[PDB]
Amino acid sequence: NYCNQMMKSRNLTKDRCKPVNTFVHESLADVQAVCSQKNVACKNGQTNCYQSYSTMSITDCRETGSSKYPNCAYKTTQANKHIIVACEGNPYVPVHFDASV
Amino acid sequence: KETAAAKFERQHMDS
Repeated sequence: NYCNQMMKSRNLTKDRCKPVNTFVHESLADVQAVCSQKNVACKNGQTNCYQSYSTMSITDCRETGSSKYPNCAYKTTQANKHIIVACEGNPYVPVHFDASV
Repeated sequence: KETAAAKFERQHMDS
């Protein structure tokens, strides 16, 4: 399972099981470019979030119900959707994944 | 050690 492997490799579930996570299959520069696109509000209310003009290839990783450390289990869902990231810093780059419309 | 931007990259990027 792609999710069970990438979450492990990326050290996301080596010392615990993370409920959800999304992996973007686009170039890093292309994703970093989102910090200058459509500005929108973040889930929390703050407004340093941005939505992509286009849809991007992504894989959603969702833990199953029976999952428990040390045996985390994930449901893999591939899709193409707009991403919403919160930016910060200089250069202005993404630091959090807010959602995917 | 690992910055907020580096964390994002390790956790979400997979070109």
